Amino acid sequence: MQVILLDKVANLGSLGDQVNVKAGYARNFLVPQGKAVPATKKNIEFFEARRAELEAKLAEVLAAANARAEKINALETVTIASKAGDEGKLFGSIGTRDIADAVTAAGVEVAKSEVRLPNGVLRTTGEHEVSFQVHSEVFAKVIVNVVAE
Amino acid sequence: AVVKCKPTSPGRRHVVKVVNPELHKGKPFAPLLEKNSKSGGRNNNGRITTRHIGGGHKQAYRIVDFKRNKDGIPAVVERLEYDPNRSANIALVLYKDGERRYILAPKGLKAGDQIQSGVDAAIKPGNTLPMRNIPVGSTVHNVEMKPGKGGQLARSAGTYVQIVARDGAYVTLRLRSGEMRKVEADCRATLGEVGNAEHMLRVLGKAGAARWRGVRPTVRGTAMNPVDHPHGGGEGRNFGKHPVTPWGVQTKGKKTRSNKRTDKFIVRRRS
Amino acid sequence: MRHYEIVFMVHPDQSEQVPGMIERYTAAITGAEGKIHRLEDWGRRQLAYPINKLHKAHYVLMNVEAPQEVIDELETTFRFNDAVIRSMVMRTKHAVTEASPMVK
Amino acid sequence: SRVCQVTGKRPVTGNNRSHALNATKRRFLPNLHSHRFWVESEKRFVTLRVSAKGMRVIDKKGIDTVLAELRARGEKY
RNA sequence: GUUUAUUAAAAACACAGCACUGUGCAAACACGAAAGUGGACGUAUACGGUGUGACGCCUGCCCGGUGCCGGAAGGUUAAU
Ligand SMILES: [Mg+2]
Ligand SMILES: [Mg+2]
Ligand SMILES: [Mg+2]
Ligand SMILES: [Mg+2]
Ligand SMILES: [Mg+2]
Ligand SMILES: [Mg+2]
Ligand SMILES: [Mg+2]
Ligand SMILES: [Mg+2]
Ligand SMILES: [Mg+2]
Ligand SMILES: [Mg+2]
Ligand SMILES: [Mg+2]
Ligand SMILES: [Mg+2]
Ligand SMILES: [Mg+2]
Ligand SMILES: [Mg+2]
Ligand SMILES: [Mg+2]
Repeated sequence: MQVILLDKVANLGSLGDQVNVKAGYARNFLVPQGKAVPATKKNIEFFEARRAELEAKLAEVLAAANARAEKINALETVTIASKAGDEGKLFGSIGTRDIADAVTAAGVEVAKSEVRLPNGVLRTTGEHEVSFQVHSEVFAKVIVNVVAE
Repeated sequence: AVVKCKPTSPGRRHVVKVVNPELHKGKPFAPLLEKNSKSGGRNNNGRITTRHIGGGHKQAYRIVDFKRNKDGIPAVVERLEYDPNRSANIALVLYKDGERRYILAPKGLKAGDQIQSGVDAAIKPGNTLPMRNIPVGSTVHNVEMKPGKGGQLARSAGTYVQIVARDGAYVTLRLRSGEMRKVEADCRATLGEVGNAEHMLRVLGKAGAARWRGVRPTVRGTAMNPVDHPHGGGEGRNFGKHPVTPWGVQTKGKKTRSNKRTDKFIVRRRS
Repeated sequence: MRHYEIVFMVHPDQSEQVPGMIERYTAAITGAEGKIHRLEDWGRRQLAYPINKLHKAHYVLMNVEAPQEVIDELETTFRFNDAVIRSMVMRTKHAVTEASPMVK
Repeated sequence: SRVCQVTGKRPVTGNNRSHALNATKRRFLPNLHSHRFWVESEKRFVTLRVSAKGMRVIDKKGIDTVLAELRARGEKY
């Protein structure tokens, strides 16, 4: 299964690499997410004459946005009001969208598919680290304070 | 209350009632009743799939809120009512806003009590809250298997399920049959045991009591003819063969659990 | 009424909000005519033998005269608070007010 | 029913043969599966009850090539 | 109570019991080429199967055979 890469993907190489990978990794994952094009001869010279050079530009319009989503996300004092008890004893568990809602109100209008939690539940009221996946290269790190509402 | 009745007619000789004065001698709460037609153990094909079922007294379904979703609003127990459907007793309850529902009856529950489901519920028999908020070891019942699905565990009349271990997103549950099972730690469960614990103490007495409960007589196997059943035939009583189903499958001790989707949740099999 | 004495063993990783627990209990004590007599935090303290796979703790001693019903309420509060690990309820003869020698 | 909508593989019949050559009638069943497919021309998914053989065909011809055929066949998808 | 309508109505069958087992719920199981339905709008004090057949006193010994069940080192081993 030959396939050309629309973007650099880690364990197989950069953009513009006509690599033979397995079918399920190509068919179910790379293609529907649009990370790659199946290396058909109508798509070879469609890529190699045009999108071997067009996607060099089209990766820079995203890579310039990569430094934005952590530079402005360095305030780090994100406040989430949530009901709890004493020495913790949380009522409702802090979800990924809830962290994607207060940071939405201050900085990046951030999506539900951006909050990468090392912990997930965030039981104890207090500060909690929250990582972001705004691009596959650079990650934004914000230690969000949970506040006992 | 168990009562050995007196031997007036032979057929009253062994009848053991379960007397309860708590049972609301009235007609039940009509907006929570609905028709449950009988079936007689017959599918849409009209073949008798499961045997022995048929006849019996007419029964109307009671709508039991197993899912138990009114949260924050406390309840109050109006009265305890008999259920012809299930073995356990039910209780018409009432919330603050005005909705009446049926729930199951825990053992330590009488009329006029107040209960509440939620996450901030207190811990007394009758509350229902997700098991991450419940102390390990405390016996519960009415346990959901999937979050929000409605409790399918410890729902009979004299059951309960202990919470032996909590770790991460899972909790280990000692089932009533004694079978350690993981459940997700967001399933809700109702504290304490379940009411009619002496339901197993009854004795039906006469054969007609079996027929009132919709159960037809079970013919034993080796009475039949060899065309009818593997145990059939015999000049008199001959049974030189291994105890099998009517469909030939070995019965005494041959296991049948073929579900392999769910093996990662069974911590230990029963004993 | 019934002179009691309560000492209890708070998990030492919960030693930060112990006066949060003390004063709410003290309010729950004095909410029903609770004659507090001494209210003594002992801080972190090494265990003589490690309970529950750890070796430090947090101790608070408290003399209380109170009716018994709010105390049994408070007994269950220790039972489900996991900040406290062990508790003690001792029926005292009188209102002991003198500080312990191990306060020093 | 069991129709690989890309190819047309229908469950054909045959025989099970003993080593003593006692023939009994059986069927052969195609390895059909339901599978979504990222139709990029509309940027969405289309499910097809397709055998694994036709999965190689979409891997060879491309999905819009195959969807041209079923529009040409008129079979709804 | 039930049964051989029409040469047999009982000691036959059923039975309430009792015991074994299986069954964690999308249950086991059954009808189903299948979807599905019964199971059950029930959830192990439940359900299925098999045994004996109220109650009373009881229910001894044998796991060699045969099934069943568990253990996997090894030996054996299919397509591959
Ligand atoms: Mg049955
Ligand atoms: Mg029986
Ligand atoms: Mg019988
Ligand atoms: Mg016969
Ligand atoms: Mg036979
Ligand atoms: Mg004989
Ligand atoms: Mg022939
Ligand atoms: Mg007679
Ligand atoms: Mg008859
Ligand atoms: Mg006759
Ligand atoms: Mg007749
Ligand atoms: Mg006659
Ligand atoms: Mg079913
Ligand atoms: Mg018999
Ligand atoms: Mg073995």
